[PDB]
Amino acid sequence: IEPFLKTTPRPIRLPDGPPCFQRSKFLLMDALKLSIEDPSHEGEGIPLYDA
Amino acid sequence: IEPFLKTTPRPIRLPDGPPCFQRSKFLLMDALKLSIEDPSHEGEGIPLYDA
Repeated sequence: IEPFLKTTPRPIRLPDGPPCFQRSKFLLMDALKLSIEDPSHEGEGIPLYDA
Repeated sequence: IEPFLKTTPRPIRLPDGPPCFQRSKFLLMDALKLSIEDPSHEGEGIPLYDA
């Protein structure tokens, strides 16, 4: 055994190399949405036509 | 000539026979309308689907 001392754990070094790049299937902050402006309640829609 | 006197013109006699019957292409007082409840302004509709 050893004393897992206060000053012992060094800061974990992150890898270095090229910059990290996004891989999400859909962007998250920069996206925006073209509203429909509140259709009726009985009118169902096959989604293409609403789009 | 003759004097078209005040008392001369008898009341025109309407014909007599069976009762008069409607022939309009669409009834007029008794009809009613199933509303759509105010759709949007951009959504055009081929009329069957609105009906």
